Amino acid sequence: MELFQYMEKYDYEQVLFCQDKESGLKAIIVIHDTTLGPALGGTRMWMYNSEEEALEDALRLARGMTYKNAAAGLNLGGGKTVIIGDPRKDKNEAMFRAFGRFIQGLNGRYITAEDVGTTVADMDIIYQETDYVTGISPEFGSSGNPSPATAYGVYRGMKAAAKEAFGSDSLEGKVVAVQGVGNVAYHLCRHLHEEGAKLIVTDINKEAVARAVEEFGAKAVDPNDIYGVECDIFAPCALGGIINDQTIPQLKAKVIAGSANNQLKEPRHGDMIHEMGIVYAPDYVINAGGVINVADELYGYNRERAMKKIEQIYDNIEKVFAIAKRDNIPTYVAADRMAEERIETMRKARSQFLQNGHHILSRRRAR
Amino acid sequence: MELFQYMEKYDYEQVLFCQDKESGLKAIIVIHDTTLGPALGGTRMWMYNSEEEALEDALRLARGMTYKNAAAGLNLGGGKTVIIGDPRKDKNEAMFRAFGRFIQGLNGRYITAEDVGTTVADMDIIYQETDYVTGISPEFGSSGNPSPATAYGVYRGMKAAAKEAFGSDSLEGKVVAVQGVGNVAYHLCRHLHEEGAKLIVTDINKEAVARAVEEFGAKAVDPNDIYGVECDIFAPCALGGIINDQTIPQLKAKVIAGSANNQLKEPRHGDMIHEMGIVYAPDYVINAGGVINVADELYGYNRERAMKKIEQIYDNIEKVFAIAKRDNIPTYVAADRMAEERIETMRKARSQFLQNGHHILSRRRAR
Amino acid sequence: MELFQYMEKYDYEQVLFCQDKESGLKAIIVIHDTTLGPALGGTRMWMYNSEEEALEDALRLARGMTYKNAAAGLNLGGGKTVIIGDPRKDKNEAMFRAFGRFIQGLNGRYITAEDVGTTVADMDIIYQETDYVTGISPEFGSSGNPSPATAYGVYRGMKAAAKEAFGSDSLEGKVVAVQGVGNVAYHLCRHLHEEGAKLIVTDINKEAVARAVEEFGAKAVDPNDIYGVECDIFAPCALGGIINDQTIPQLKAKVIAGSANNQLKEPRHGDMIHEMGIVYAPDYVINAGGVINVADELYGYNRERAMKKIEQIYDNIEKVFAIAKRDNIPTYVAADRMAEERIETMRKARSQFLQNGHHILSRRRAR
Amino acid sequence: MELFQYMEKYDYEQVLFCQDKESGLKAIIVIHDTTLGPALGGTRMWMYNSEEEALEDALRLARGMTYKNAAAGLNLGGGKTVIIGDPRKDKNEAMFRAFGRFIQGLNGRYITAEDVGTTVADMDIIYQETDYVTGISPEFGSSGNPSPATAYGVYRGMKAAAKEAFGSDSLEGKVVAVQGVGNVAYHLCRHLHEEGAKLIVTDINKEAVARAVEEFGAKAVDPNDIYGVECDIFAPCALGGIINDQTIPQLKAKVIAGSANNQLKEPRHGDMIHEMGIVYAPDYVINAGGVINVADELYGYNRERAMKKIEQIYDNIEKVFAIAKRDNIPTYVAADRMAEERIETMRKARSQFLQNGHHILSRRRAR
Amino acid sequence: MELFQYMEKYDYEQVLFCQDKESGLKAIIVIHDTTLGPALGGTRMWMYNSEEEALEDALRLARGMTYKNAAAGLNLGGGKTVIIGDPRKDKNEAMFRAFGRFIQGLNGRYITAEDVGTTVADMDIIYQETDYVTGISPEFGSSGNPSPATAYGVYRGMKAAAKEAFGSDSLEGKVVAVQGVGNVAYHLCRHLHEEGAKLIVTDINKEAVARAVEEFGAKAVDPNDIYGVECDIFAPCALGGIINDQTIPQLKAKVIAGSANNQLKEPRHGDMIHEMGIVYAPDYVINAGGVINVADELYGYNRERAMKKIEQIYDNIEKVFAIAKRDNIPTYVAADRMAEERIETMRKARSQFLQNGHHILSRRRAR
Repeated sequence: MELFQYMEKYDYEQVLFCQDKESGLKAIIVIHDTTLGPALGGTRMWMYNSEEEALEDALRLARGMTYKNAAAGLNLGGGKTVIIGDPRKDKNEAMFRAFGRFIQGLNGRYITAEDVGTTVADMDIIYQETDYVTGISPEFGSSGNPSPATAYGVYRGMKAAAKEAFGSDSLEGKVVAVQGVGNVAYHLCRHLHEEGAKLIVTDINKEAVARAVEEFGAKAVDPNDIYGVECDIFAPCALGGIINDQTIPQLKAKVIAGSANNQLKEPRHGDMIHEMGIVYAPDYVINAGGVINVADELYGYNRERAMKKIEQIYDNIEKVFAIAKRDNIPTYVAADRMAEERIETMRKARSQFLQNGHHILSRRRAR
Repeated sequence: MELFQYMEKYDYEQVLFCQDKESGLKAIIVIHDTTLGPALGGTRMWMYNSEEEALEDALRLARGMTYKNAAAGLNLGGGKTVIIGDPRKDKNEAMFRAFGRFIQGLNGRYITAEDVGTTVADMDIIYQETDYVTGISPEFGSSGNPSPATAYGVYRGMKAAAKEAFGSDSLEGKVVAVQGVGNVAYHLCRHLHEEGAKLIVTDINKEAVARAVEEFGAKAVDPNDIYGVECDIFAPCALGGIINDQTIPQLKAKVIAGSANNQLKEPRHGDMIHEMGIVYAPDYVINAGGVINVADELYGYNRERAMKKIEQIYDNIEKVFAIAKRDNIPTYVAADRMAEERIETMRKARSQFLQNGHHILSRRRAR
Repeated sequence: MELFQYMEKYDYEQVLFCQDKESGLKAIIVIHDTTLGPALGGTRMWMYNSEEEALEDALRLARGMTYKNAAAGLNLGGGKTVIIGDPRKDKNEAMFRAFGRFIQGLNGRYITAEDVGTTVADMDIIYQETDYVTGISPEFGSSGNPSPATAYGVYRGMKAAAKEAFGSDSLEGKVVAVQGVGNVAYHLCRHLHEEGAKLIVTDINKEAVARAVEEFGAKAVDPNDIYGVECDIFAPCALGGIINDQTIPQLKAKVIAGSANNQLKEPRHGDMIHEMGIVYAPDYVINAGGVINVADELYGYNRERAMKKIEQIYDNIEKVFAIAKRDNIPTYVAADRMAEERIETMRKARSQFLQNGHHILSRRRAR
Repeated sequence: MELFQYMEKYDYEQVLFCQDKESGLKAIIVIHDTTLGPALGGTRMWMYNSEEEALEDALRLARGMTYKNAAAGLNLGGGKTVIIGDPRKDKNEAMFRAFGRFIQGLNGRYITAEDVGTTVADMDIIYQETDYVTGISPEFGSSGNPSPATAYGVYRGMKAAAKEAFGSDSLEGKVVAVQGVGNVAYHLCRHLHEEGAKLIVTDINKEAVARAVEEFGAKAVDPNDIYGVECDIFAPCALGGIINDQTIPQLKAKVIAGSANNQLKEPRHGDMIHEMGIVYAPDYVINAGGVINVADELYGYNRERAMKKIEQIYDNIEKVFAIAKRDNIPTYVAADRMAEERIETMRKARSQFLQNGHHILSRRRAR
Repeated sequence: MELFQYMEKYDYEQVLFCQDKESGLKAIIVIHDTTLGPALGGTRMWMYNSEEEALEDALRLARGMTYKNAAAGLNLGGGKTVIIGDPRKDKNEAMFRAFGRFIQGLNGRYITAEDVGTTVADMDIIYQETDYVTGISPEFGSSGNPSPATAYGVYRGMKAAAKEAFGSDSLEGKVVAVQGVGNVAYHLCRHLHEEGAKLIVTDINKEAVARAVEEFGAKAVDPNDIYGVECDIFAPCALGGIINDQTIPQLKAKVIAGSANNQLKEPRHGDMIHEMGIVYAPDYVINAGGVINVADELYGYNRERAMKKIEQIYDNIEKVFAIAKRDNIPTYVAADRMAEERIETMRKARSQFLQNGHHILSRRRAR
C-alpha cells in the first residue's frame, strides 16, 4: 500500500496492528489526530476479503472522525478500530479481554465506542479491562438513547438551514420529505409534527410507513419516487451514495439536511449542488448528535448538559454557511475548513505552560 | 492427611490456619485458584468432631467454588472459610474482629461472604476490619434479595434445557414438578406461573404447600411420591444426595434442572442419567444466580446490571450442552471442562504486560 | 506482506507505525512478547529501499530480542524499533521528541535502548520525553562500558563450553583463535591472557593486530586463513554469516564461542556442526552481557550487581548443553527451547492473584 | 496612572495583564486581598475607550468585592476580572480557553464567576480548562436561581432595619415603596405580600407594573415621583447614583434598604442621611445573597445550607447598626469597619501552625 | 504606555505587578513565552526614576531571555522580574518571603534566578517559600561556578566562528584580543593559552592586566586602543554598546566573539558588519553557558551533564551561520530566526496527546 506515504500525506499519527492467537483477535487501531483531545472512535467488526481493505477502511474512518469531532465542538480527536472477523461466528470473551488490554496499553490516548459490528455487551467485556470505553454505564444504559439525540441534532441543523434558505427558522407550513422511517427519522418526524410542519415519509418496509401515516399524518409514498416529490426540505436518512448522476435532476427541493452518512457520492456532486443553488448542509455536522451523546458520558452522564450541547448544531451549521459565503466555496469544503481552523487555533491558543492542565480524562472536583 | 499430597493433586494454592486465643477463633481459609481474580468464598461456621473433617470440607468447597465462579462468567477465584465452633453458643464480637484482621492480612487475595453458619450481622463486625467482604451494604441490604436472583437463574437455565430437549424454549403447556416450597422455589413457581406452565409442588411442611396451591394453582402432593409423578421437567430444590440407586427408576421425566446443591450423589448416577437420555443440566451452573448477585456488589450495587448478568445462565447451559455434544461426554463432566477451558484461556489471553491493569478490586473512574 | 499471517504464525503482539510530518519521523515499533516483562529493544536507524524491508527487519529483530531476553534470565520481553531514515543527513531534535512522546504513549510497555544507527545523544532527547529509555544516566555514562561486560560474558560462556568439551574449565594451556581485535575482543584477549592461555589474533586493520601482539603476545595472522589455524577454541567476533559451505571444512577446532551476531548463516550449518561434534555454544546466549548491562540500569545502576548477573552466562550455557544432551537436538534448537520453556513456566508459575505486584518498572523501597 | 502608588495606598496584592494574540484576549485580573480565602470575583466584559478606564474599574471592583465577601461571612477574598472587548462581536471559544488556562496558572488563588458581560455559557468553556469557576454545575443550573436568594437576603436585611427603626421586625401593616419590578424586586414583593405588608411599586416598563398590580395588589405609580411617596421603607432596586442633591429632599421615608448597587452617589450624601436620621442599611451587605449563593457551590451545591447562610444577613445588618451606634459613625463607614475588623481578627486568630489546614478548596471527607 | 499594544505586538503572555506594604515590595514579573517550558528568568533589583522605566526594562529582558533559552537548546521559556528598590538600603527578609509566595502562587509557571541586584543569599529566603528558584543548592554552591561555564561556552563558540572564517577550528597560532580581565575573560584566557594561542589582553584595572601578563604571557595594552590592534579574533568581555559609529573603522579583525551582553549598539551596526565581511557570531548564543549551568540544576546538579550540554554551543553557532548563509541575512537576524523556528517546530511536533507528559519540573524515576 506504501503505508507511510498515505500516512504522510494526511498526517496520520499512528496505525497499530493488534493480534492475539489464543483468542483469534486481529485488530487495526488507527489514530489520525490527537491535538484537541484523546482519539474517540468506534469499534467496527466486519469480514473483509483481505487486510488492505480493512486498512483503507480504518484510515478513511479515522480521518472522518477527526473532522466530525472537531466540527462538533468536542475536545476529542479522531480514530477508528477495525476488527477483522465475522460478528456472527467469531466472537468470544477472550478477544475482547485481549483487546481491552491493548486499549489500556495506550494509556487513555484512544477511547472506544460501539459501531457497526459490535453491541453494548462487547463494550462490557472491554470495560472489565479498561476505563477508556464509552456507552457502558447503567446511567447511559437507561437515559442515553442515541436516536432522540441524533434526531434533535437533525432538527436544529434543519432549523439553521431553513433560516439560511428562507430567512426565518419557522417550519410552520413547510413540506419535509423523509426517506427511511428508522428510529432517528421517526423521532425527527415527531419533532417536525410537534412544530407543525407537513410531512411526506417513505421507507423500504411498508409497516413503518403505515405506522408513520397512522401517527403523524403523512403520505405513503413509494421508495423510488421520493426524489421527484415537490418539497422544500429533503431529509435523507437511509443510506449513502444517494446524490449521484442518476438522482440529481429529480430534486424539486432546495434544502438537503438528513441524518445519513456519506450523502454525497463524489465531491463533484457537491460542486453541482453548489452550482444549482440547493442549500446543502454537510452530512457529518448535522448528524453529530449521537457522538456528542456518547462523549458526554466521560463527564459522568447528565441528560440536560448533553442536550444543551446538542442544541449548538444550529450555530455549527450557521458557521459552516458563514465560511461558505466568506470564501465562496461549497459547503462540504466549508465544513472541512471550519474543522481545520478549529484544530489550528486550539493548538496555537492552548500553548502556554501549565503543570496541572485539564483534559477530557482528568479527575477533578465533584461540586 | 498428608496434606501436601492432596494439595498437589488438585493444585490448591493455600490453606491457612487462623487462631486467636482470647476470642476462641479457630478458622481454616482455603484458597484453590486465583487465576481469574480474587478468591470469593463463603464463611461457614459449624461444629465438627475433629480438625480433619473441617479441613476436608473446606478443601472440597474451595474446589467447588472455583468451578462455580469460573462457569458463571465471573472474574473471581475459588476459596472457602470454615470456622470451627458452635454458631448457637460460641459467637462474640472479638472472633470476627480478629478474623477480619486476618482477612485484611491477605490484602484482597480472599473475599468473604455469608454461608451456612453466619448471618449478615457477623459480616458487619468483619466489615469494621476489612473491605473484602460482600453482602454488607444498605443498598444490597435493601434491593439485594438472593432468592429472586437464584430463581431467575433457575428460570433461564430451565429455558435453556427446554430448548435442548424440546426444540423451543416455550414452557406454555408443560408440567413442572418442584419439591420444596422454599423462597427460591416459591419465586420459581411465580415465574413459571406468569409464563403459563402447569405446576406440581410439594414440601415437607403442609403450610407452604397450602400457600402454593392457594396462590399458583398446583397439586398438593406427598413428599415421598414426587419422583413418580409424570412430568417433563423435575426441579429439585430441597436437599442433595437425591439421585441415587433408590430414586433413579421412578423418574417419568426427561429434564432435571433445580436450585439444589450436590444433586448427583455419585458421578456414576450422572453416567446412568447420561445413558437414559434424561437431559441433566449441571447443578452448580443453574443455581449460580446468588453468587452473581453477591459478586455484583463489588462494583457498587446496581440491580439492572446484576439481573442482566444473571440472564446469561441461558447461554452458560447452552455452552455446557454444546461441549457435551462435542466431546460425547456427560454434562457434569462438560461443566468442569467448560470451567477449566475458561481458566486456561484467560490465563493465556491476558498475558501481555500492563503496569496499570484492572481487576475486580481496582479503584476506577466513576462515570 | 499479508502481515497478520506473519504475526499469527509467531504470535507477535503488536506492530506500530509512528509518523510525524513536521519532523520527518517514520518509525516501526514491533513488540513480540511481553509475558516476562516490558519489551526492551534497540532503536535502529537505517535507510531502506522500501517499507517492507524495514518491516521484515523489525519483526526478525523483535523475535530475536525475545529469545535473548528470555535466555539471559531477565524479566524483559522482546521488541525492536526501526526508524526509516539516514543517520548522517536526517536527524534533528524534533523527531526524537516526537518519538519519545510515542514511547510515553505506550505507558512503559516498551523500553528503548541504542543500537546500530543511534548514539547516546539521541537517547537524551528521548529522555526529555520519557523514562522508558536505558543508557542515559551519568552513572551508566561513567561506569557502564558495554564492551568489558560483553567480554566478561564471552569469558564465562567459553569457560562453560570448555568444561563441556574438555572436562575442566581451566584454559591454562589452550590455543584460542580470535578474529577481530575490536573492543570486546580486546578485553576478551585481556581476560584470556590474565588466565594464561595462548592466543592467536587477527583483524582487518593491521594496527589493532600490532597492538594485540605488542600487548598480549599473539601471532599476527592474515584475515583469510584464521579458519585453518589449528586450535581448540575459535572465537568469532567480527561479522555474521561466517559458518557457511565455503568455511566449514577448514576448521581444525572443536569449540566455537564468540561475541558475533548471527554466526550460523543457515540452520543446516548448525546441523552440520552438530554432526561433526564441534561443540557450538549458541550465539545469542554468549554475547548477552551487554543487554544485561543496559538492563541493570533500570534498578538504579550498580556495577557489582550487574557483573554478578553477567557471571551466570556460565550456568546459561550449561543449561543449553543439558537440554541438548537431554533431547538429542542441536544446540541452536536447545537455546530456543530453553527460552520457550522459561516463558511458559513463568507464565504458569506467576499466576496467583496480587493487587500490588512488582515488575521491572515498579517504584519500591530504597533500602 | 502611577499604578504602584494606587496599589500601595490600599494594599492591593496583584494586578495581572493577560493577553493572547491568536484569540484576541486582553484581560485584567485584579486581586486585592486573599487573607480570608481565595479571591472570588466576577468576570466582566465591556468595551472601554482606553486601558486606564478598565484598570480603574477593575481596581474599584476588587476592593468592593473584598468588603462584600468579608461582611457576608464568607472565607473568600476580593478580586475582579475585566476583559476588554465587545460581548456582541468579539467572543469565541479560544479566548475563554486561553483565559481558563490563565486562571489555572494561578493555582486556585483566584476563583471566577459571571458578571455584566458574560453568561453561563462562557463559564463552561472556562470550566473545560479549570475548576476555579462557579456557576457551572447542573445542580446550580437547576436549583440555583440567584434572584430568589438575593430577594431573601433583602427580606432579612429589611427585617433587621425594621427592628432597628421601629422596635419590632413585624412588617404587618407597613408601606414599602419599590422601584423596578425586576426579578429580585418581584420575588421581594412576593415575600412582602406573603408577610402581609402594603406595597407600592413602579418600574420603567408598564408591563411589569401591570403584572405587579395584578398579582400582589399595589399602586401603579409613575417612575419620577416614587421618591415623594409617603412610606416607611424605600427599597431601591433599579440603578445606582440615586441618592444625590436632586433626590434627598423628597424622601418622606425613614428606612432605605434595597438590592441596588452603588446606592449612595457620594459619601457626603451618606453623611446627610446620617444627619437626617433616615436609617440607612448599607448597600453591599443587604444584596449579598447572590454571592453567598454562588459561593455555596464550592462545597457541592445544597439549597438548604445556602438559604441557612443567607438568613444571617439579619445578624449582619444588626452588627452594622451595633458598630454604628458604638462609634457614632455613619453606617456606610460602619460596614467597612465591620469588614476590616473581621479581616484583622481572622488573621490574628488563625495563626497557629497546622500542616493539614482546611480552606475553601480543600478536598475533604464526604460524610 | 498603552501596555496591551506593546504586549500584542510581540505576544507577551503576562505582566504581573506584585506589591506588599508591610515589607515594601514592588515587583514586576514579565512572562513572554512559555511554549517550550517554564519561564526561567533573573530577578533584578535596581532603583528607577519611575514605573515605566522598570516596565520597559522587564519587557525587553523577557523577550531577550525567550530568544536566549530557545537558541540554547533548553526546554525553558522567557521571563524576567524587576524589583523596584535600592539593593543597598531596601532589602529585608519580609520582601523576599512575600516574593517567594508570589512565585509559588504561579505554580511553577515562572522559575527565578539571580541577576544584577540580587545575590545567592536572597535566593535562600525565596527558597524557604518555593521550589521554583535556581542557584540555591550546596551542590551548585560548591561545584557550580558560573564563569568557567561561560568561558567554556565562549571557547566553543570561538571554535565555531574560527572554522567558519578560517576553514579549521585550530587556534594554534592566532592572535586573540580580549578586553576586560574579569573572571569569564580570565578563564577564557586560560583555555586559549592551554590551546596555544597568542593573547593580547586589556582591562580598566592595571592589577588584572598585570596578573594576566604574569600568568598567560600577553601584552599590557591601554584600554582605549584595543580596537586598532591587528588581530584575527576580538573577544569583547566588558560592557555593551561597544560597536558604534565611533568604533567601527578601527577594527583590523574579522571575527567578533565575546561574552559581553548587548554588543551591537543598534542593528544598523550589525548590517555594517555584515557588509564588511567581519564574521559576527551573535551575542546571546555565545555567552549562553551560564544559563545552561543554572538550568541544569533543575535535574539535580551534575557537572558532567552540564558541561556536555555547554559543548553544543559549537553546533549552535554552526546552525546560526548555516541559516545566515541560507537566507543571505545578517547573523543577528539569523539567531532570532533560529530561535523562532525552534519554538514553532516544537509547538507543531509535541502536539499528540499524553496524559502523563514530562516537562522540566516533572518528578520522575531516579535511576
